[PDB]
Amino acid sequence: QVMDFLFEKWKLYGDQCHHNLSLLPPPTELVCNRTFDKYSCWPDTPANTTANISCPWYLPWHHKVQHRFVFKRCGPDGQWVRGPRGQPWRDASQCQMDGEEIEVQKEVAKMYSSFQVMYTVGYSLSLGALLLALAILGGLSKLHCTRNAIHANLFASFVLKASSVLVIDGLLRTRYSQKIGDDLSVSTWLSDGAVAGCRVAAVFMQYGIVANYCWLLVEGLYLHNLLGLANIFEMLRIDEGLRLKIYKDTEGYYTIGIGHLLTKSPSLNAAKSELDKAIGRITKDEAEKLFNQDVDAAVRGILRNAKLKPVYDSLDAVRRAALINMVFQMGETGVAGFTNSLRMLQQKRWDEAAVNLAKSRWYNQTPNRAKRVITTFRTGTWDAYERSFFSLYLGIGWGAPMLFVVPWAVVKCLFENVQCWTSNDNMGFWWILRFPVFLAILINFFIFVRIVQLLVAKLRARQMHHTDYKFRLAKSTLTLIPLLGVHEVVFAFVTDEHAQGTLRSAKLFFDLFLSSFQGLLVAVLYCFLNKEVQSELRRRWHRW
Amino acid sequence: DIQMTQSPSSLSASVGDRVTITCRASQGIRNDLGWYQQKPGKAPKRLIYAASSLESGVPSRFSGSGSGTEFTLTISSVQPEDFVTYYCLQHNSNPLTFGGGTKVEIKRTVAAPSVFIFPPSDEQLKSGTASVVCLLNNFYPREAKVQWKVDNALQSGNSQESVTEQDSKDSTYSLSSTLTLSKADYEKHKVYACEVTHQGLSSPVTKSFNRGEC
Amino acid sequence: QVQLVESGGGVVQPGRSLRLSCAASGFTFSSYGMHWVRQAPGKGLEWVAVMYYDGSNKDYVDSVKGRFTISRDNSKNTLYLQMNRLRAEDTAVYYCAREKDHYDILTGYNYYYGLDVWGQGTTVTVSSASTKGPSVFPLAPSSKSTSGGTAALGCLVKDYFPEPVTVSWNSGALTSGVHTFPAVLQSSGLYSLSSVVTVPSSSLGTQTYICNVNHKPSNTKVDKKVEPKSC
Ligand SMILES: CS(=O)(=O)c1cccc(NC(=O)N(Cc2ccc(C(=O)Nc3nnn[nH]3)cc2)c2ccc(C3CCCCC3)cc2)c1
Ligand SMILES: *[C@@H]1O[C@H](CO)[C@@H](O[C@@H]2O[C@H](CO)[C@@H](O)[C@H](O)[C@H]2NC(C)=O)[C@H](O)[C@H]1NC(C)=O
Ligand SMILES: *[C@@H]1O[C@H](CO)[C@@H](O[C@@H]2O[C@H](CO)[C@@H](O)[C@H](O)[C@H]2NC(C)=O)[C@H](O)[C@H]1NC(C)=O
Ligand SMILES: *[C@@H]1O[C@H](CO)[C@@H](O[C@@H]2O[C@H](CO)[C@@H](O)[C@H](O)[C@H]2NC(C)=O)[C@H](O)[C@H]1NC(C)=O
Repeated sequence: QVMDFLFEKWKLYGDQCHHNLSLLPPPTELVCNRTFDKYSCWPDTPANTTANISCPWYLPWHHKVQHRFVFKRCGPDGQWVRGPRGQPWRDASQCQMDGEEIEVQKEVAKMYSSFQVMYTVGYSLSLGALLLALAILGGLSKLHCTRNAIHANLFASFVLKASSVLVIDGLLRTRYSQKIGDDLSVSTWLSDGAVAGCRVAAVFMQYGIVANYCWLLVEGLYLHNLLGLANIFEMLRIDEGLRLKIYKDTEGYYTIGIGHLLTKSPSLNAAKSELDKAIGRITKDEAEKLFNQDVDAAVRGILRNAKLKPVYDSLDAVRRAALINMVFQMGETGVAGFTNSLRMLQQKRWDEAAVNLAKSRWYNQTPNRAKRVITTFRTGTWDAYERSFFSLYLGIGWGAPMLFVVPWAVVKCLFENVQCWTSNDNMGFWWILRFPVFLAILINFFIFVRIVQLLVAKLRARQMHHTDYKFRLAKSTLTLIPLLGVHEVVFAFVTDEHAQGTLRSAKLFFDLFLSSFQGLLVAVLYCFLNKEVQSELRRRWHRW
Repeated sequence: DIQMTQSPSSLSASVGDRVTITCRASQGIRNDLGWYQQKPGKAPKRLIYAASSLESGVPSRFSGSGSGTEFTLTISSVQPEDFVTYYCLQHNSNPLTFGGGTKVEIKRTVAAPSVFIFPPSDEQLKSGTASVVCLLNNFYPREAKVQWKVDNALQSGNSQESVTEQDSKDSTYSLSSTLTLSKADYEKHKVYACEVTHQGLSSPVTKSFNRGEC
Repeated sequence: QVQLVESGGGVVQPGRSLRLSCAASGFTFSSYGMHWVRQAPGKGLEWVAVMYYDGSNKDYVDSVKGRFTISRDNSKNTLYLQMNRLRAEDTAVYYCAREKDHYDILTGYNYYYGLDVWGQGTTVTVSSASTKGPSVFPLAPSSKSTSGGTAALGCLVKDYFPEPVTVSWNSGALTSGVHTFPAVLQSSGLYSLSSVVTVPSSSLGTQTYICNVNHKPSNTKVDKKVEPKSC
């Protein structure tokens, strides 16, 4: 294929040479007859003298050795100096390639090519499934979804991984291969557009490989942060935050923990009055004692306010936590000013209340906090608070690999510059490439143990049902963490032990065949096996 | 020019034995060597190429090895058909050079020749010449010496020997020596002897006649 | 179907010339380099010429240089060997053979893979002698041509040219214990061989023993009856 074009260029050079030697005049001395020695165009040369001509233009690496010259020695006989079998003999050391034609035996080359189609079709089938699932989520009824957003970004890293391998294999088939007797000799040389092209693809591959396990950590962290209770302590811990040191505020007081005022006059030493009473002697069990008492005092206040009591009674436990959130920030008299908004919540008119709450001056001051509280009244669940971590989840999936891969690209460019990076030095790929992946798996197993202990507590409580969406999503995430968390660790532990070779080529195609269908497995169990998407598929299809 | 020293020139082996033929190249010729088989009357057929690689459709017993200067052909278990001539061939440098040619012969017990002397026929003497032939029959090994002695004095440069190939049934050889001399020379002498010397003889066999025989 | 069939070789006179021909079938003749190899009647195999498609690359053995000239016609799929100024040393069986070669366009080096497919061989006999028939003389079994119970008797196929002759005994009936020696070029230039048989001492006088020499080139059939010498 690639050699067919070269053979056409060579035939063109041969035709072009035979015409250039035709027009020259016949020799009047006994000189080395002008000839095309299957490599270059040589004019008549006198005996006992070495000739030279510029490296032929048909070669792929023309511009790299165009300044260089090939040589051919003329002998005393009047005949050119020949090789061992009488073939033409020329010194083409200068015009030679920047690489080596690596031979591979008849059956061994047929084995590598046979296993090559298995991983080309494997990644193509996965890419086809990945892009099918991405089209279903990203252009249908789950458009502005919080759960499907994490899946789409997880598939996106696999699409790049599947894309990079298909490009690299497509650029590795641009090498020149020819059969030398039994062996198939493949040249290590690549074109200037292919050397740079596969180098970029190698960066995009390594960026994808790290991102896959980073977004696998996000999938694990999603269940851990979603499924944990969810309590008012986590709700206000996102809105205000935990703190051990006392800091000033808009009224001029000593604010500590999650929204607590210690002393009524501006002072530092007198703030230990109410702190020692709660402690009885600041940590996470000590500081939460101040927080728990605050929430109880907020509920006390809501029930002692005539305007706030009936609204608080009518609303459910999750919606109550949204009102306590407001009273925490504003106060009893401040939240009681929402006479029109509160009325709409007592009537159970959520979307009508969502418009009137945003129109008030509370949303004007702090829009980020109020938007999450308004959503809690709207849907009646903690949907807004699981999305607060999404910005941080985005920085851990795309930002975290760039902390390791972008500095590695610059290291491999100047230190060990190779054609298509897949070296076995164990210096750059272990600390720069494997470390961010091995640390993700380390944190994933620490999450996995926390997921099971959170599952057993929930499976015996009031939210114990098996047909729940949180139970369904766990069946996928608890499978992809141990399957991927073992596949890449078992491969890296035993890969420097074998030479090339006999047991290595069988071991490589064992793991690479699973790695090719890795993207298909992720797509199937998260999108295609998903019941919620299957219901909307039947809804969208049965309409016609 | 590369001298292909092939050893041995003729090895004696019996069916089942591992035969080892070796060809030694005068210069470094890389793996560029080919081992050939010639059957009686047939063209030479390559069994091994590239020094070690076996040609497509050649019995697995045949195997090549070596590189550069020492090269080896090995037949793990000779079969009846393998008892023929073999040659090495260098294709590294012109001029191409073959080996001398090892002849794999079928081994057997040492048997002495039965000797038979035949005087020249009466019809031959009428024409002009007189050929006295002597016959060394069914013997092993191949190596044998035939001495012509006319009037008890030794004769040189007047005979031509001929040896047959190994026999198909009893694996022996047979040889005939034709002593040519003119009718004039033949009538000068009386006693014509044929002394035979061979590995299975303790004493040389000498079959003679006296011209006339009556 | 991949084969090579030689032709042209026969009986020539020293000094005169002869053009051997080798006709390829079953393969792309233009791809493969071709060789000529000879073998003497009593000696081993000897290489003699080579050529490639160019055909600026030709080579010969020092002994045949200038004398012999190799050529090819890729359209007719034929190799040739014009053999001028022929000498007695050229008497041989001439085989032709193909060699696959590969040129690496990237490095500019040639890789050779030996003489794979061979012909069958066309005999060339270079001598002055005329196509003379044999004179067959008997080899009589007396009392000194009998080593106990086993007695030997034979024929002498003398002064014939060219080779070969096909001796058979008692009209092809007798085969057991017959030996037909290979021919020997005598000092005259003609060939001479002997065929000899071993038969029981008693069976003389009861059985008659007749050798059948058939010299096809000169068109001769001689049947000689071998009678024991009893005066
Ligand atoms: C004891 S338990 O019953 O509580 C339980 C615990 C852990 C895992 C599983 N199950 C499982 O391991 N499976 C089947 C399966 C189930 C649900 C989905 C799915 O739709 N999940 C989803 N919904 N929404 N988003 N994601 C998908 C799959 C499973 C079985 C085999 C495989 C592959 C293993 C590798 C070879 C190919 C099959 C993957 C998942 C149940
Ligand atoms: C090799 O060189 C000669 C020129 O020296 C080419 O032409 C031959 O020149 C001689 C001059 O003495 C003539 O007698 C011949 O008739 C010319 N032609 C041939 C075919 O012999 C010759 O063509 C050159 N070889 C090639 C292959 O081009
Ligand atoms: C060989 O190549 C060189 C250019 O690379 C040509 O120029 C000659 O260079 C050599 C030293 O390499 C000098 O000795 C000569 O004086 C240079 N020649 C001229 C004309 O200036 C050269 O012409 C090429 N060809 C040959 C046949 O030598
Ligand atoms: C190339 O140089 C060599 C060495 O001086 C020349 O070879 C000699 O050629 C002459 C005839 O011109 C012979 O008599 C000598 O015997 C040769 N020398 C040797 C050592 O054998 C040769 O002539 C030169 N080339 C040309 C075209 O003249």
